[PDB]
Amino acid sequence: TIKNFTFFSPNSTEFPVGSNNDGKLYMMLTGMDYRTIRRKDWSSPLNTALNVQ
Amino acid sequence: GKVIAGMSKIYGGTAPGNYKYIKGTSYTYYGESDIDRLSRWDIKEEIFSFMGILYPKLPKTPAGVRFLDDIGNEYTAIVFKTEQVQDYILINTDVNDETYQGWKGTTALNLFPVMDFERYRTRIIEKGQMELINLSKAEFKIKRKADFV
Repeated sequence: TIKNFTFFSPNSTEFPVGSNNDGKLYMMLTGMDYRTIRRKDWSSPLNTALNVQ
Repeated sequence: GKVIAGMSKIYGGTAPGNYKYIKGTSYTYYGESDIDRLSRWDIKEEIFSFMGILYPKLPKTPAGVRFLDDIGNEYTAIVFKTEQVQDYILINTDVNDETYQGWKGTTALNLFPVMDFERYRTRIIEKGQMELINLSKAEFKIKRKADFV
């Protein structure tokens, strides 16, 4: 069985794309496994006492 | 205090002014320039615990409260050196559920490890006054014991 995702749905029900389907898709594009991340600090995190925001 | 002619230290009337030394009435200073600086958090009886809501002024500068005795000597002080300006520092001195937490927005931070441990010698507050270290505003609730009522 073939599950198509990045394709047109004629009756708007044919190819619904889920969070796991897009999740797997995004992993393959960047080349990552379940042991690594993609992290970016847009604004430097603040450290107040024994806490990190 | 109000300014009164002849009673207060002023050079008034006929030029170039005049203030007379009398017996009893003489010259009494009206007040002090910028009397708004003087504020006293008077402690009249020995208190055992309190719930203060402290609003800090400057970040990275120790912020909190200090307590002085009848002779102007510090006996204890709850003070904290935080990295950023907390919206308020909620402190409870109650023994059973001691709380020293800082608040910024909707986030609650435990401020106990950032506190100055040397200055905080006692919980029992004695007769004297309280000072505000790096605080813009403060709200206090004092609980004092009575054996029989």
